[PDB]
Amino acid sequence: EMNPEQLWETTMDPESRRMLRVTVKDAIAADQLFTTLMGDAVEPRRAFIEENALKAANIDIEN
DNA sequence: ATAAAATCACCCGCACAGATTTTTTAAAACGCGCCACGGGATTTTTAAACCGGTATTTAACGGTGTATGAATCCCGTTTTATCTTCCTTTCACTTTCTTTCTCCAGT
Repeated sequence: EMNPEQLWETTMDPESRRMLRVTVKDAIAADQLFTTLMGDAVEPRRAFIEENALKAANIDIEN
């Protein structure tokens, strides 16, 4: 849906683009997270979705 | 360049039918041993053949009235003879990669 010049000047020009470089911090945690999210089991994924999304959003700090 | 008509891959949960894969179990087998059973040589007893005779019990024979066996006509069942096929295989050809041989401009 974008014109080529817009795409160039917004994403592909090395002088005016911003990107992210992917790095790995801890190997143990990453494997567990990948297994939980992309694995065949359903219950751990549902529990993880419920904990982070349904909860942990009603922040009771107000500061 | 305008019209007419078509086709396929993946993501997300859940329930179930079907296809491997271990795991357990009952049957078959092997080695060793002993005593239950059958062979051989005497005693004993009884099953059946044999004479009677008598008293029944069966089968062959002569009428009636059916039930069935061989023949005919079909249609689903299984065999056998008869076509096409995909993987194995090499193999001559082609292509593509690697090393070598010069040219050759520059100093």
